[PDB]
Amino acid sequence: QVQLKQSGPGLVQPSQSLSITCTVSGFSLTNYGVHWVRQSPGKGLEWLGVIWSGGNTDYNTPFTSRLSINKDNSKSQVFFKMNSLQSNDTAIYYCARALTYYDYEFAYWGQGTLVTVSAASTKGPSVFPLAPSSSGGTAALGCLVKDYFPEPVTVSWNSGALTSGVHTFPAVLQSSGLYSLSSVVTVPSSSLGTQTYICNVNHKPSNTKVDKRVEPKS
Amino acid sequence: DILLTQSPVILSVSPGERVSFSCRASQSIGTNIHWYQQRTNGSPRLLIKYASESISGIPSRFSGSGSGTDFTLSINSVESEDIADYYCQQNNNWPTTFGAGTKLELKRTVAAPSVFIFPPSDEQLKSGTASVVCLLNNFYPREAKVQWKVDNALQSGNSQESVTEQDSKDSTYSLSSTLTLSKADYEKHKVYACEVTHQGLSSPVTKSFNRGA
Amino acid sequence: CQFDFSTRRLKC
Repeated sequence: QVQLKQSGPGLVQPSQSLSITCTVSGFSLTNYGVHWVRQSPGKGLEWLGVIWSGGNTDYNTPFTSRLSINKDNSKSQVFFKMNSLQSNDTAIYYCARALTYYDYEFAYWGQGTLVTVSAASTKGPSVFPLAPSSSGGTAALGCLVKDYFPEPVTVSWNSGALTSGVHTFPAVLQSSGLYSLSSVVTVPSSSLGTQTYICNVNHKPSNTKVDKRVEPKS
Repeated sequence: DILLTQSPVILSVSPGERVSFSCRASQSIGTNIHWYQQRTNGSPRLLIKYASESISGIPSRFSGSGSGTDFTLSINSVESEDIADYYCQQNNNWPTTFGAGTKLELKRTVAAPSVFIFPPSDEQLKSGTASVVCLLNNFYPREAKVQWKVDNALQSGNSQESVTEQDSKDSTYSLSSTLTLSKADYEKHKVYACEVTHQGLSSPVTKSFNRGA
Repeated sequence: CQFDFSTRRLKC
């Protein structure tokens, strides 16, 4: 199976440098070129550059001066680096592979790395329960994931086992400049005495991992 | 660079219907166009290559046509899972460039929200902030009003909303409204109410609690 | 329309 797995999301200060690692498997970097594409609110999808099988590189014109792509064939790693970051460089960065060695029809994508370009400092969130209260046999419950920077946090339930009826809402920016996010799930009210419910929260930029058990309040 | 123009920006259809996305190029690009799907929280997925060529693992209901400057991606019978954005890419001319995309939305029957309200936790109150949360669950269409009242005082400017994208299976939306106040203010009041207005309700539905039960 | 990180979807 062909896969591309990228390093985690990060905060970078203005004028500072960016570094992402793409690690591939199911093919060899000696046979395929790896492309870089970013996606931003302002500019949408932009192709940035490519490192070919033999090690040559092409950079999209506005990036020639502040972009370098490198790799280690034996380690199956591609190294993306961009200098002189400004605010509009905040985007999701992807690595990608084409169908054939020389082409640009991107059939395989990395999961994407969100890079936030900002002067602020990293902050890990607090996790608070949204406790079920005493809906025709259905109870709702959740977690409030509050006051973190930058994006993203991942949230899951019962270590990935519970997915049905889960809604994890988009994060919103509070006036404080810190993000906040809620995640809910509906379950049978009669399973509240039997099953445990835990939201698993991860804020990689601050290395904060929290498991919050959510229970009906006393 | 080649400018790719995608129209319209939003498409709204009912399941089973046929649907077409347009990609127009600023000059001839032969058949050098690829189409991508981006679902909620996903990476782009390659649907069609070189205008009309199929991709392994892609449902047969996806097809493309066109050449020169006018291109079309078609879904013959739309499914709810097709809810996503669709992008075109040209590669006749370096550098490869992408269109701005077209959003595909699905219609469905009206569905009233289920409404739940959650008091702040004792845990959060320790920090000196109180978050009151109102959940509107699995409803359609997206339009909804959430009005907050504290001891009959209409709240304004102190809440924030967030809405899920359409559910891939039942096409509904869900919404959270969070009312945020100081611990001080929270402790100075009793009745916390969330009033929900929506097309699927004959009357607004209010959920409320008294601080401290 | 604009790409939104939160959902990785276009917001109009």
